[PDB]
Amino acid sequence: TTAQAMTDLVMEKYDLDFHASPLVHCAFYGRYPQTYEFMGGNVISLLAASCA
Amino acid sequence: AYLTEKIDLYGDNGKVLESDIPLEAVTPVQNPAVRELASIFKRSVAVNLGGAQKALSTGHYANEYIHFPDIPNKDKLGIKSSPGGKYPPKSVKVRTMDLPLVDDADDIAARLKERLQVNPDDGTEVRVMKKGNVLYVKISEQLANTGVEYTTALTTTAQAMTDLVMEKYDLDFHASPLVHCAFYGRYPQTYEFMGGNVISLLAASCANEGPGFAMRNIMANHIVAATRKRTLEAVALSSTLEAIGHVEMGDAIGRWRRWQALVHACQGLNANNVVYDLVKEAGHGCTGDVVAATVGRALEDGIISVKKTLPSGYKFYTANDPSMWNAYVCAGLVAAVIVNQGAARAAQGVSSTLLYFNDLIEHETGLPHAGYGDGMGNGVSFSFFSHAIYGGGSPGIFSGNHIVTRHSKGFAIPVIAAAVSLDSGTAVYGPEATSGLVGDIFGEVDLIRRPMEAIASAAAEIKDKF
Amino acid sequence: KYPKQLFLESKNSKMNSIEMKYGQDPAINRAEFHVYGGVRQSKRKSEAWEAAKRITKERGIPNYNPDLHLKGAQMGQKVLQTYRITGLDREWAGGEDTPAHKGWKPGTDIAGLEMDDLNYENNPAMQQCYDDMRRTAINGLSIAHETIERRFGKEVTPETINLYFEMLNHNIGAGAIMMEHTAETNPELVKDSYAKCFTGNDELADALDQRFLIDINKMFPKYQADQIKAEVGDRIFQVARIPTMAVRTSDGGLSRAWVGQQASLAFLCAYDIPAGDAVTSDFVFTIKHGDVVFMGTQLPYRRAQRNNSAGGIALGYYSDCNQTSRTPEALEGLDGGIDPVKVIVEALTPGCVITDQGWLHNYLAGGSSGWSNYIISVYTDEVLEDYGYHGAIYAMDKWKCGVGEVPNTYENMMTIAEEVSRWSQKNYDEYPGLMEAHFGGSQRYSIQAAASGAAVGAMTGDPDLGNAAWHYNTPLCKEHYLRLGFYGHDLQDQQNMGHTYSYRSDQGIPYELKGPNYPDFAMNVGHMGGYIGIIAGAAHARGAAYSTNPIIKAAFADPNLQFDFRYPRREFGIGGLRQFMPAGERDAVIPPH
Amino acid sequence: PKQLFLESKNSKMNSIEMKYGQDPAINRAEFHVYGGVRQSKRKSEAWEAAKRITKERGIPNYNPDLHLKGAQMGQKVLQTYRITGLDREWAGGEDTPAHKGWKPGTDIAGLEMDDLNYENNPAMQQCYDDMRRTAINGLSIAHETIERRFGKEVTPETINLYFEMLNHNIGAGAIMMEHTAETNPELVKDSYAKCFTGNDELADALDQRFLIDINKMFPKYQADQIKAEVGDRIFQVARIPTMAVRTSDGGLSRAWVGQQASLAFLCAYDIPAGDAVTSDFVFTIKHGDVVFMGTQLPYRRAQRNNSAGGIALGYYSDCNQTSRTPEALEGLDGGIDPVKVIVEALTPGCVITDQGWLHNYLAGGSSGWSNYIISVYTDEVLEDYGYHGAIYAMDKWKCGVGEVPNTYENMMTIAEEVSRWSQKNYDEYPGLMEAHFGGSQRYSIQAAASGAAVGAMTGDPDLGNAAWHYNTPLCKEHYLRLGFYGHDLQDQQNMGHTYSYRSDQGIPYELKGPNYPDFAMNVGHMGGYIGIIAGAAHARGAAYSTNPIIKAAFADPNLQFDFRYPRREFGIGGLRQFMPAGERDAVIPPH
Amino acid sequence: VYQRQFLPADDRVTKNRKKVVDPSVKLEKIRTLSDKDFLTLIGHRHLGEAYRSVNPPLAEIGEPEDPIRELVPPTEGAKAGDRVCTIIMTDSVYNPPIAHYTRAWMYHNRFRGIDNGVYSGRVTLEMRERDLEEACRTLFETEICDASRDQVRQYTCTGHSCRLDPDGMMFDPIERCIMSGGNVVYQKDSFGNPVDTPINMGKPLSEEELIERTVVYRTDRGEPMTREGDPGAPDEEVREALQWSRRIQWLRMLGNMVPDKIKGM
Ligand SMILES: C[C@@H](OP(=O)(O)O)[C@H](NC(=O)CCCCCCS)C(=O)O
Ligand SMILES: C[C@H](O)CO[C@@H](C)CO[C@@H](C)CO
Ligand SMILES: O=S(=O)(O)CCS
Ligand SMILES: O=S(=O)(O)CCS
Ligand SMILES: [Cl-]
Ligand SMILES: [Cl-]
Ligand SMILES: [Cl-]
Ligand SMILES: [Cl-]
Ligand SMILES: [K+]
Ligand SMILES: [K+]
Ligand SMILES: [K+]
Ligand SMILES: [Mn+2]
Repeated sequence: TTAQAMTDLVMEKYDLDFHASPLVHCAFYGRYPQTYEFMGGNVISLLAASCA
Repeated sequence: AYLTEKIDLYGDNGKVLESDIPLEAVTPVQNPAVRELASIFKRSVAVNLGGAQKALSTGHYANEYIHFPDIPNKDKLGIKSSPGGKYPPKSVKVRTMDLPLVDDADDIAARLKERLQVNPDDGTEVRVMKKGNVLYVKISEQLANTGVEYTTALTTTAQAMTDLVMEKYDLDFHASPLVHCAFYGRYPQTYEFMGGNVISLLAASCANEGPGFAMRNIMANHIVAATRKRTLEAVALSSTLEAIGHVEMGDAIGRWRRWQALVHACQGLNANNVVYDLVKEAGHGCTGDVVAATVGRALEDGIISVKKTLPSGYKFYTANDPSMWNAYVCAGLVAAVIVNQGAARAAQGVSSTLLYFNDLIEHETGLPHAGYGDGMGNGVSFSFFSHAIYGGGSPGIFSGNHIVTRHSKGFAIPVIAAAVSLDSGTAVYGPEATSGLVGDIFGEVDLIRRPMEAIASAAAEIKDKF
Repeated sequence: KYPKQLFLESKNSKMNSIEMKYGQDPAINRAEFHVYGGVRQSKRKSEAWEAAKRITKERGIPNYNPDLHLKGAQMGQKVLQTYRITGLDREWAGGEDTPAHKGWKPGTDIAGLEMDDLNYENNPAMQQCYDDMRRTAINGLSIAHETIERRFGKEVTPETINLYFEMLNHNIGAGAIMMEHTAETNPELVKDSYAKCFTGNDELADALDQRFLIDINKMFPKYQADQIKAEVGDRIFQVARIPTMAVRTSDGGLSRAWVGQQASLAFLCAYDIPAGDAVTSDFVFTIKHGDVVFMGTQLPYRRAQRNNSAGGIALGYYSDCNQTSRTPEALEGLDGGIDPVKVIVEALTPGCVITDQGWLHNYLAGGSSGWSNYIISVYTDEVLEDYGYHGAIYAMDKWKCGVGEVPNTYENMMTIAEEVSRWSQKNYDEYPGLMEAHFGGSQRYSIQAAASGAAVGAMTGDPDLGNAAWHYNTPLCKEHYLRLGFYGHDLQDQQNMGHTYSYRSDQGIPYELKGPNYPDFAMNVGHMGGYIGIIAGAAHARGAAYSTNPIIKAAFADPNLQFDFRYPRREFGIGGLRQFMPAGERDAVIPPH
Repeated sequence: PKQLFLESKNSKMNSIEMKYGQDPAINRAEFHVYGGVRQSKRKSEAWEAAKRITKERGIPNYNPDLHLKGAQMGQKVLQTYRITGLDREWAGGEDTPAHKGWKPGTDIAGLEMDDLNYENNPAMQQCYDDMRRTAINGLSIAHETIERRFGKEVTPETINLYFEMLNHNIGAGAIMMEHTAETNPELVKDSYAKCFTGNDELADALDQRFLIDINKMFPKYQADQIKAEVGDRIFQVARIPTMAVRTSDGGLSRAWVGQQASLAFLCAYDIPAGDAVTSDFVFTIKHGDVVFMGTQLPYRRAQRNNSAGGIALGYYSDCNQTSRTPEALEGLDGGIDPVKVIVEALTPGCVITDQGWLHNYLAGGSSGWSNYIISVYTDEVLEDYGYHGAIYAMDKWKCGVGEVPNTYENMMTIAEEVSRWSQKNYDEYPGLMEAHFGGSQRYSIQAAASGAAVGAMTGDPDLGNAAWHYNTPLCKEHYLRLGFYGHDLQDQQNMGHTYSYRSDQGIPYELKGPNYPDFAMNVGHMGGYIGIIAGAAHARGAAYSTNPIIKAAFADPNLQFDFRYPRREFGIGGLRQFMPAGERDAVIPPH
Repeated sequence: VYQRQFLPADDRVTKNRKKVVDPSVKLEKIRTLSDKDFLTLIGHRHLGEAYRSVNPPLAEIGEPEDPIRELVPPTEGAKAGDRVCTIIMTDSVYNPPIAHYTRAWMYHNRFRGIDNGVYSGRVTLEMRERDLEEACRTLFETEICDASRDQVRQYTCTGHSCRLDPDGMMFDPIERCIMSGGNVVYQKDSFGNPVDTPINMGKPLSEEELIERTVVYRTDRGEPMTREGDPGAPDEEVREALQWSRRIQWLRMLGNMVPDKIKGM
């Protein structure tokens, strides 16, 4: 929820264009969903990914 | 902010259950019955005492035709087991044992409950079913909430069964691996309790496609078996599981939250009687009659309007409420499957209806179909992978976690549940084949079997909070 | 204002790739059927039938038998076409001997290949391309050197690094250094396994033994070397390739583990570290986890894989392992200007073959066909080539600019896609012989989508917008022909009309970092390689040396690789000629055969 | 009667003395007098080849003079090895796909360590490839769907056509479609499909080229046992191309057979292209009625089905086919010989789990850890110790194999004696102590021999493996050393875990495997357990230990590797006389 | 009830599409097939043969109480428990009177209780056996079946994109059709099996007649979907099918970015 909320609120707050959607998503989620992990993203849990 | 818009919740007989319900009150983050549904899936398991007893007795442990052989007639085999035949062959019995688990089910249930219970009156339940062959187990919220995982009912039940059987029959050291195998199967060589005798409605916790997918990894056949083929209750169960899953995926947030909540309400809970009304109008016809009914209902309710008339006379429609338009397409999509697969009483065309209801909608209106591509996309993938050599299977084996059918944001699996409910037995991998025990045991839970009225009643209890 | 189609006249050799299939004008809608002798028209299938008879007699079980084909109709009731590799007559560089073959004479065509010559199962160049990707392990060495200097107490110098690399080249394939009475591997079996390094520090590079160096200054043109060196900086990266034979006994996930063992040993032996000193565990951890670049990431349970499977390789990593971006053809092939189209059409060739034949087929499905004709269509006969260049010509004239410079607006994407779709359809409609050559709707649909995305990506520099143009081809194709591709082709096309610029959880992701585990892409042929090419060309067109990972780009700039990553269409053709010697064969230790 | 490692039973070779040309009882050797690696034919040839490779590719490679501090390898004797027991074989002389018939009873001696390195030995690689390229399925559901959903009768004639079509398409060909690419038959001549059934009338009605014939392959009592489990059912055994798994993984096998079997059903039964019934075929093959060699593994060591790490110990036991050989049926003076079964089944069990899996998946490098594992199937050492325990127990309990009561006390007695005998011989023969120079070899060997004796003599596989772990104090308190640093993780803990039922502790040995957490890391163990499981079942009169479908599925003379005689096969690979499948000669330049 | 418009129909090609898919428009019968020949061509059952069943008659299977199911009357094949059978047809790229996606749209508008797949080279229709027979009368006997360009073929279906043979006939690898005395005749059934007597389909249409009735756009005859002056031109200057295509793309893109972005668009 935090990753999606951050992505949505940033897209909204700065009224970003369509090009920004993948890039802002990447800023929070990293390589997800090509990776199961939010790999290299910017939302961090003390727990590991739930595949592990 | 709260989703304050008011909807009416109708039952599958087309009569109102509760009126004037804020959309907020059916969402998984608020509705107590939806939340209890997740909780019951997390906390319930079944113990197959008959299966465990049989495995121990015959040596047919686990799955895959495994058999640990005990040979009671060694002196009749035509072999010598001593050099020169000095000593005649003697049989041994080293992999198998006879324990009267089914006959002792009532006492076993009491011992199991005592091991699982944390405090008196905590809600732990163990029920003997099938004349002793199966136990239904529901662990307490106290136990289930101790850590962070949903697997605690599975893991504690397997260990408690193993311990209590070892103790009750005062078994020797040799029995430890065998009794463990009777309940756990191939665990821990497998992550799953593979071929064991402790069963959850949820899949093993290694098996998600992504974070938050656990409530999506439930086959349509399980849903249909648990609701005993009552079409809209199967739709409601599937849609509600998908709605919970999409919260857990993080997709019921922010500027997508209303869209996601309306998929659940309109497709899954017969909001404003749309699904029932569309089937009633078009049921004597074809998929295309549901297309006509859906566009007509969207116009009647002010969801869409004519935008432009082209020189040929063709009219583009505009969505006055895009998320509600999407939700009406989702309601029409389940109605279309009910009409088309219902006429045939055969599930297989569900994949074609998923594709072409959406394709016809776009050609009819100039508006985007359900999920902006996902409805048609999954119509394509699901059709392919239910009629080709490459993978897949029949409709009932798909789920929201299956790679073929995961993509749509909550509005695809419920139409599979509808189609499989309506099928007259045209499959070889139908609910009876894949999900018989699930339906017989977990289908006794009223909330699982008949969620619509429970969700509506719970929404009415909280309606004044929004 | 459009030139004669490349599929009717190759630019330099003037071959008519479509006419050559039939000996008849491809504009004529007339053909005779049932007059070719079935499979007797095919050299490979006829030879296969004779071989099959010998095999049946030796093993006692029948095998290939063309007369089993349904209802008495052998395959080959129509022409079983041959193929010409696109573009080989327009190459002028890359004539060096390689580990797999003597130098190709640049500009030489490869025509008349049969379908079975371009089947992944039959083509060792294609298999070796994948093996070279997956046997690669890449690491920064900074932490290992830090551990040695501080925990152990020994200085790291160019001399100690050179000894380390000499020892790693002894032990990565063949030998032992520290222990008595230790088994070793026959060097003949592992002659393709070695280790090198690269650095952005030119003084360090010059101080190292050049046999162990990937030389960025030599491999790349100056502007690209500058960009890559700026990213690498004053750091040393190791690139190790484990034996091809070894990954063929297991998986690409072996690579980081194997190099973890052998690099750890080379550190112990070059620095005289006691056997069992605690520092040892820092080396293996660094190689496996602490400072590591993988070609591929792990996959979830249904398609479970460790690192370095094809399904874990991001599209942009496929883009950047390709080396066409540093070739003269890509740097000066448009009348002295950069040619991002050449980059696109080369990078999409391993992109398509590895993701569709190597991965979707040889991991997820399979069988005897390799789905080969589906994918052969994207790198043969100049068809996709003509359509992609068509869009570039159209756009350069319309917007009066160079590659990478058309404004990246949604309207401009749609205009270019509409024209490229139009041109694709005009040619399939006007040339019945071409429509019959690309007989599967998927080939024709993917080709118009790929050409559109190639044009948009090359002309705007924007990889997401280039790939958006792919999906917009869905209605443009469907509403013209009233057919698309195979039953399951348009899952991803339909949904990515919406997902490309979505940010929902498992929908949004930049094209560079998508891959075969992006759920939309996880099942179907005919797509991923196109996206890979478009990503590579978009970066090339805007002046970049790579699209996604400069470490990957540098790590594949290596003439000791078995496969020539600069010229993959050519390499696949050489494999089609049975002229590509792969690594990993076991000749040294098996009987005469 | 002399120990087998000093005098092989029939050829009278002295396996230990042959390494040295000196009495192995003498505690004296000269060192630094062998010329380093020059004493080795393989390492000397390797150095010459390496010089050419360096010249050709421009990067140095193998160079023995890099060995630390100026000491080349070979400051002591680099010993050669003799395959155990080959002089005691009398059957199995048939030509195989990999080599002309072995003459049973012929020794293989003088092998160098490098000849028994997994990296250099195609017999070992092919053993694993044959396991992982196998797909096994029941066909009952596919036939049911054809009869009920599609509406066509299944007969022996339609089954024969189905198998003829599957043998055309599994490797090479197409059937239904125009203009379809195909694979060169030469590249896939090792790929084929067969079936078996417990219904003798059905078996006799099929084209026998497509049949795994249980009655022919097994002795009567074993055939009876297997047929009773199979019953009136048909099982398919399909082997996909070796070349194909070498481009990918063993998880390809069920997917590949899913495609090709589905096509053979469509084509043998004339089913329309795109009929809904098609999806039942692939689902049955991949999920609905399937037996795998290996189950999936969790994320840290992630694998699909049919990796070595997913293969249960008892599936390794049952793929071995020594249980149906004359040597195993009559080798103890006319009685069954479970020791022969143990020592053969543990050979692939150790080589595949340790070299094929722990080394070639989880770790790796140029050595194959080869000398560690060579020690368990050479020079008759483990052989002598295992037979010693069996003879001791038969004499003490006055019974045959499989008949000593399976008490904890009896396990400990046998283990104490076999440990004692192992230590006696290592202590009394300095040449043997030097041959098995690593403590791990000596420790695993006494534990393996003990477990072999207990398993063979009691028929109890968990108790046999309990005896393995009890060797830990018996070894440690005698020598005051055990094995390599990390050897005794599993031995220490399985002194307790064997008869635990805690969550990830309890599990029968048959269904343990390389993902049981105690076993997931370390060499020198799993293959021993595999042999013990096989021999325990053999000794009590059973035809298999764990899965009758697996046992029958590997009773197949068209397999590339001879699963009946694995020690012999590995030796044949050591002679460079094993032709593997999967090579690409047909489509590469002359060489 | 709302009156459907189906799809934009601004020219002959798209008006032909609308006629095919609009269930209120009768498709003209252009040939007669005997019951024996009709069933022989389908190849699932011959005249006088009893229907096979996949399940017992619907009234015997114990359907649950289910108010929604009540609203949907079963077809006759569903009541009987017939097996679900497949028929496959292929339309040439060369000016057919129906093509592949129009089949799906037509089937879903005209026939009850269907499964159906669209492919480039064939289209499946899968229905309870007796229901399939009724549908096939429309598929085989009406103006949507030109004998030379719309053919029945259960497998080995290549030909849609192949060059026409010297008689203007679409290729069939199995040769189930042959041109005989100017007539198209099935000399084998849809499965490629022998037939006792060939099934006469009558004369094919000429190319100009096919073009008048075709649903496909084709550049070579001067009727591409996208004309040379259409890319990037304003909507009012392009075909309505392209106007529609552009709209769907814009609305899928914007709506899947944020749904509210398409409000009023
Ligand atoms: C669908 C799924 O297979 P299952 O339905 O799980 O058997 C999946 N295979 C695939 O995606 C096959 C992809 C390649 C074949 C289609 C090429 S268009 C997989 O192996 O997990
Ligand atoms: C669906 C609608 O026709 C799309 O309109 C675009 C052509 C222009 O709209 C953009 C520029 C602003 O929303
Ligand atoms: O006919 S299908 O489209 O399902 C498969 C094409 S390879
Ligand atoms: O020295 S260690 O025991 O760590 C490794 C032995 S191979
Ligand atoms: Cl994460
Ligand atoms: Cl489980
Ligand atoms: Cl909204
Ligand atoms: Cl009749
Ligand atoms: K160099
Ligand atoms: K046979
Ligand atoms: K005891
Ligand atoms: Mn060779």
